[PDB]
Amino acid sequence: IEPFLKTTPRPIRLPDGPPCFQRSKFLLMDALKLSIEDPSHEGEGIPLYDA
Amino acid sequence: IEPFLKTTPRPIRLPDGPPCFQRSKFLLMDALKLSIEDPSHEGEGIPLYDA
Repeated sequence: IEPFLKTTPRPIRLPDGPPCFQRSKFLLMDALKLSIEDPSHEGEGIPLYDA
Repeated sequence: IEPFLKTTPRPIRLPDGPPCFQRSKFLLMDALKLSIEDPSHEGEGIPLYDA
């Protein structure tokens, strides 16, 4: 055994190399949405036509 | 000539026979309308689907 001392754990070094790049299937902050402006309640829609 | 006197013109006699019957292409007082409840302004509709 050893004393897992206060000053012992060094800061974990992150890898270095090229910059990290996004891989999400859909962007998250920069996206925006073209509203429909509140259709009726009985009118169902096959989604293409609403789009 | 003759004097078209005040008392001369008898009341025109309407014909007599069976009762008069409607022939309009669409009834007029008794009809009613199933509303759509105010759709949007951009959504055009081929009329069957609105009906």
